[PDB]
Amino acid sequence: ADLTEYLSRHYKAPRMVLAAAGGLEHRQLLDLAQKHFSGLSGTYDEDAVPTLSPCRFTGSQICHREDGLPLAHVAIAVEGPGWAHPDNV
Amino acid sequence: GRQFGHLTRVRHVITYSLSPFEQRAFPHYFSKGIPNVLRRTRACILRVAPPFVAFYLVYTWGTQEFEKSKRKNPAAYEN
Repeated sequence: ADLTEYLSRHYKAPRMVLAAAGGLEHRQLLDLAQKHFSGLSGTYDEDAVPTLSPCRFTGSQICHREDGLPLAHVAIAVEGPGWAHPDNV
Repeated sequence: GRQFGHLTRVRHVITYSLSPFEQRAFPHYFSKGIPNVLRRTRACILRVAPPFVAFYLVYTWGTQEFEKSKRKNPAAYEN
């Protein structure tokens, strides 16, 4: 029940993208998509609003000391802008 | 001299911490502060205070008797 409800909650057309690359022709892809995918959002949901709330960043630090490991891993980061910001380049 | 990295051996402990620019320097200064100093004072009155009142008692009685030894001296010298 936990699963199926996450499925129906999230596997909805406006959030799926059929992608392909190679020896195909776009029309053939469209045909297929319309043949095997038609009827996924024949029901646009009432008030299920899958919207991502922004996520707070925290200047913080987690140290898992373990002198039994031979080498240490460290990862330091700063808050980035996100997918769409032109600053990425 | 002894440097970090050559101090000692530590097994399995995680330590979470936070940036100073992200927290308060005086969380609950008074709210949690006072209660605690009461607690630490209480926890130690009995070993610190006693010797001091003892000195205190001996100091006031000591000067007392010093004046009452001479000033009070006469007293009586009757003939």
